[PDB]
Order: sequence, then C-alpha cells, then structure tokens
Amino acid sequence: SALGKLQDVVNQNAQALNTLVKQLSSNFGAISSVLNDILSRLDPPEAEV
Amino acid sequence: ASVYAWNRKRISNCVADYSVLYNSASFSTFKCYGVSPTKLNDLCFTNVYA
Repeated sequence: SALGKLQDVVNQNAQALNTLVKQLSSNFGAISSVLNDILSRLDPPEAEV
Repeated sequence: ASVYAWNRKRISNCVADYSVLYNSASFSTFKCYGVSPTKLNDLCFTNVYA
C-alpha cells in the first residue's frame, strides 16, 4: 500500500469509465436499451419518443 | 370462443406473412403495441400466441 495515491487515481478513472460504459445498458424508461431494436421495431413517431 | 373462455393457439415453426393481414380491409380495429405493423415481416419472433 505504499503507492496508494497513484492507484487511487487510476482506480477512480477506470471506475468512472466502467460506470459510463455500464450506463448504456439502462433503458431510462424506454422499451429497450438497444437503439437498433427500437429502430427495427417501431415507426418513427414513437421511435422518436 | 367466448371472452371468459378465450381460445389460445400457439403459432410456431412457420413463416408468417403479416402483409396480408395489415393490408386486408376486413379488420376494423388493428392496434399494435410495442411493435410497428409494417415492421412485422422484418422481425423474427419467438412465443407467438393467438
């Protein structure tokens, strides 16, 4: 644990990147989190929503 | 069937042409939820029930 100050910064940046990648899996209230599924399932008036 | 004893039929292992249903003028009500009616032939479905 001698080099914990640099490893803390590295872990924080990697964890922020992992959280940002993980946020793509959320649909945020939509029917799906995948854009291609929405574009292949719905007409543009509701696919727009 | 009656509505209290509504019949359910499994549709499986076949190719479904939904363009002959949507373009048919026989149906007064055609309301699709969660899927566009013109995108039906471009998708492949599992667990189809009527």
